[PDB]
Amino acid sequence: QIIKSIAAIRELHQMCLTSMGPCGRNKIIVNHLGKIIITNDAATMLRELDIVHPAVKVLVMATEQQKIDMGDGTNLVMILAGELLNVSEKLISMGLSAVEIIQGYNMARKFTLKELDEMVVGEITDKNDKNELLKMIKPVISSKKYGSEDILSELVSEAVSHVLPVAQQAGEIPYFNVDSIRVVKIMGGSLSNSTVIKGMVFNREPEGHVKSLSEDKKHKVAVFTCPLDIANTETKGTVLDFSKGEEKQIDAMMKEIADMGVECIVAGAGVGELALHYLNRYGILVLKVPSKFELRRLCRVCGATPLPRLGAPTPEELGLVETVKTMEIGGDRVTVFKQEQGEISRTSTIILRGATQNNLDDIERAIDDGVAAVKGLMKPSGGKLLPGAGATEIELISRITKYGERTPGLLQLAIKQFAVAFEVVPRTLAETAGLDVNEVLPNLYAAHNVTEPGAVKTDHLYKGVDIDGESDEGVKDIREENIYDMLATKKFAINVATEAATTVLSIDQIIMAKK
Amino acid sequence: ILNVSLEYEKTEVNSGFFYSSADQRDKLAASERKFVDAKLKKIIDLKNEVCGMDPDKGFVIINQKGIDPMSLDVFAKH
Amino acid sequence: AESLRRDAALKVNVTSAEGLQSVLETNLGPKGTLKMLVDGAGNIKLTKDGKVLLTEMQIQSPTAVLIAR
Repeated sequence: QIIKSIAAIRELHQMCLTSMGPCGRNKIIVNHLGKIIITNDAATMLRELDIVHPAVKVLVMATEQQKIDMGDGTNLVMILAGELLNVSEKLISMGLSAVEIIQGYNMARKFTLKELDEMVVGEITDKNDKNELLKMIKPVISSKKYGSEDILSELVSEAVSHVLPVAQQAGEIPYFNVDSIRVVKIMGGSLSNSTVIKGMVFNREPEGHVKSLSEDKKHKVAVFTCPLDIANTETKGTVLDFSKGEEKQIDAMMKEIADMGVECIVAGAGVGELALHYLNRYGILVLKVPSKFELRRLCRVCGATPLPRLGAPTPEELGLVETVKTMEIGGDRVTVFKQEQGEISRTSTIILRGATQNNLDDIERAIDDGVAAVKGLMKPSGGKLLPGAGATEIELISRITKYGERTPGLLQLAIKQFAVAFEVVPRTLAETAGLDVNEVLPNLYAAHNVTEPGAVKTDHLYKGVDIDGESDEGVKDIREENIYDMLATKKFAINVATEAATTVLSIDQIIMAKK
Repeated sequence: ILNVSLEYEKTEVNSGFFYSSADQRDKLAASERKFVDAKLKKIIDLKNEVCGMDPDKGFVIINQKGIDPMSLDVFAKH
Repeated sequence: AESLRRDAALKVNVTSAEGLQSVLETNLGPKGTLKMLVDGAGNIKLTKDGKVLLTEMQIQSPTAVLIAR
């Protein structure tokens, strides 16, 4: 029965093997609403797929740990946890109980986590410079839409630097926020036409004769939750003089707002027809926000506060914005909301353009996974790094096999198989790149295993898995392209991968029903 | 332990809010808010009465019932 | 390419032995039972000798072959 539980995961295992890596491939999954959705991230695909096997749901819940608490490793956790079950079949055939198999991984996990502190050579100074952020952000944006990582690097690094406030010698208070960056997409244009703007861009029409305000700083903006209508009574006031009453009352309510200097009225609900006529003569910009989730993030930008009532423009609830204009994004006229210097805001927006609608979905989701790695830049090992692209996975094998003969007892069988399970990462990178399996594997071993007349290690331990398709032959230093795996992502992925395979190996029996 | 409700309150007798303009509504609405504001002044006096300015001291309100948005700024200053 | 093994024999060998055991179990001792064996000869013969019982019956089970020897 333990073999059948692995075969059920093996059906979805090969799908994730072709995901991770810059040469990875994407799978089409039709949503239940009749819309084709395709993406690289496995955490999104596993939610849309129907999985009736409870053993597979263990890796699904373990994948959410990579998506929520971290910004990378969703494709890595499925490959590592899937291989631990394949290498465990050799111990099951020999008659070894699942206890020593799980106990062997726990002893090997502490040996691996201890060596990860020595795998860090360089450390990020957390300067938050535009050129310095390109080192951490580039590998996270990579492995999706290969070839666009150079242009998208400048768009993400500029938006993150705007969210981070200016401070020094304080690590207690958090700064970056994930929801503070909202990405917009409009069909048309190209990738080189994208830019970075500070604010929240609105794609809705101005709805009125006023397209944009002036260039004067500190525009008064009022956010009204109640829809625009004739003034009613809080107590009862049921309507069962109606047409002429709405003309005089609404004109009187809009007059008191314009007298205080408010040039913009934000109505989260629907706007009446008679309200648009009076706002055109007073020179007040019409803005509607049907999404209530954006109103919470808007209060931190301009400073306005939502009012459940109507007709009471309290000056304490009024915000200030320097610049409100209307620009053409993707071929359509849209009102942009931004600022320049004063009233520092933590909300930024990355504008994207392109002809293909499906390609804009992955780039938008790549930014969300890209900015999520900024959260991992904090005190808990945010500056430490390790070489990726198959460089670390091969080097750790030599250290694990060294501890196999060092630790006596039955654990020698589990430690040796623990290092072999890491050979799947370089193998998938060679298969998804079109390279032969018999080529990349022996070249990586000879590069990381040499005879050096000395105690200090020399030459290069940074040799990774090259994409090839260019240059001449062999691999090259991954440091040339400034691509690496963050220690917070790699170290946390090992603990999730071991606990994911532990649950499957610990279950020797299941009871289901017809569904 | 605070058992009284700090949420919005109404007049003990049945009445209504009659206002010609929005400025007159806040005057009638503040009349019912005086019942809550009168109780908030008696609570803050207990803090400064016993170890008000003394260091390493604090005053915490449980208040099982709800809280109106106006009392959030009052309790934040103290 | 798996190391899993099977029994498939001893359980059948003991079961086939228990069947032959019960045949000669009631035939042992002065208080035992006397059974009639006639194969193809129309000749009625009753004996409790264990060797004669196995020679007058053809048993396809391989377990009783070694017992017959």
